Amino acid sequence: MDKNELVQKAKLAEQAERYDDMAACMKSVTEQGAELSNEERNLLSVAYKNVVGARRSSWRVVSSIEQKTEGAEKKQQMAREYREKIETELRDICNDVLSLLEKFLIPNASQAESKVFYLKMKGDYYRYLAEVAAGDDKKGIVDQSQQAYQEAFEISKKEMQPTHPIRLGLALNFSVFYYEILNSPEKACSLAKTAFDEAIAELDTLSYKDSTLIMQLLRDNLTLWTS
Amino acid sequence: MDKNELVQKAKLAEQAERYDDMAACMKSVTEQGAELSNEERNLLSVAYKNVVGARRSSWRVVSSIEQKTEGAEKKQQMAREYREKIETELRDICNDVLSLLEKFLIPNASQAESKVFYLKMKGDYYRYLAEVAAGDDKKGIVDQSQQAYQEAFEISKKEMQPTHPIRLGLALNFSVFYYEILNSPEKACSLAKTAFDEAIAELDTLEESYKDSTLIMQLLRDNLTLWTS
Ligand SMILES: [Ca+2]
Ligand SMILES: [Ca+2]
Ligand SMILES: [Cl-]
Ligand SMILES: [Cl-]
Ligand SMILES: [Cl-]
Ligand SMILES: [Cl-]
Repeated sequence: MDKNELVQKAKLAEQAERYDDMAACMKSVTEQGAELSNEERNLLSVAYKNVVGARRSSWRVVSSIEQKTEGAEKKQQMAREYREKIETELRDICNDVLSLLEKFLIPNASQAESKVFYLKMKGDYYRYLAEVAAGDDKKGIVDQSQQAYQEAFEISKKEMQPTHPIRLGLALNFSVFYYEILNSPEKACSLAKTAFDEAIAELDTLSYKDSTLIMQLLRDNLTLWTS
Repeated sequence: MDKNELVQKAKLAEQAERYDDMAACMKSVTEQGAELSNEERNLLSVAYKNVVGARRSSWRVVSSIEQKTEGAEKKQQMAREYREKIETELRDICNDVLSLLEKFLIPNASQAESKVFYLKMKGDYYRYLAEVAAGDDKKGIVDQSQQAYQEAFEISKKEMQPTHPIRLGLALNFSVFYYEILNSPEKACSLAKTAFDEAIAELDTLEESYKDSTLIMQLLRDNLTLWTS
């Protein structure tokens, strides 16, 4: 399977909702070492989002059951063991994505748009590791997530317009990092509100649907977190 | 791996929407050789329905895309080879289930209700093989589906009330077999209509678990509406 063929396969897999197949294809395209097109970048992101997402969803159910059963040490041990099984799958997915980002995607990123996208992505996957991390390793994983988001944030602020969907998307995920991982709701609200207001101010420079959708998500989090 | 632990793992897997895991647990439960409870056979059924379902849905997308490629032999060979990969996964799942049905489930079925349930299931999984079958094998696959359903149909008419959810569910799936596999719309409609009408008549003449029965009745009528253009 050569590049164009692997991309058409990934697109078939997407249509079939066979996301592990989709991820395998785009991993192989990425490993050929050439900078990904915008289309290929999105295919990779969609694939791994769904692959990791399935495990995250499962983890939340099994972790919720574990702690909603007071006593009954046979059933709690089972849920704990199944959570751990799911965690191993999730960690290996995140480490595969994070290895692709270090080796290929971030160093080859020749546009600010691309570099911000991949650094945001690095922040996300370290955040998914942080969701599942045990106390000892957690602080290091959380700092790795924060630094990836922060570098992405610096670059988008300098290079991209406030209405750009990748700049707005970064503000959404980084604000979520602050609220959910760092337990810093004031910082989360400040980041979200600033991104929203700066986008509102610069509505002259737009081209659209994605941008205003993310702005709505930002304000929804503000109202949720304010109450 | 004791029976009770495996059942609780299957329930965890179900909540996690990890249906391969769920099917593996219930496969192991079934292979211990003891007759399954109502709860256990439903867990087995739900697990495998979802496991095969994923591949069936994927097959319909990739098969459609293969037919939609008018003039592109490179993209069409790709779609065909991916369909074939999906088909082999699908057949292996169906044959797993059908093997559990022959070896353990149908032999140990001590009640008419469970006999009908497992024969319907046999009909379903041969029907899924029939959906994916090429001309050579298809006639034999289709006949095994029909014979499984037909035996289930006869036992259900003799032993169960018209409003029993298993009897109604059989009528639904058997009518779908006639419509989609044998292309016999008139037989599909008549089977589905008499099942609906006989259930409606039984509500007047005296039913316990309304919900499942009445839901299947709605699905029977929906098919009758769809199949009459
Ligand atoms: Ca998959
Ligand atoms: Ca699964
Ligand atoms: Cl897959
Ligand atoms: Cl998948
Ligand atoms: Cl699974
Ligand atoms: Cl699944």
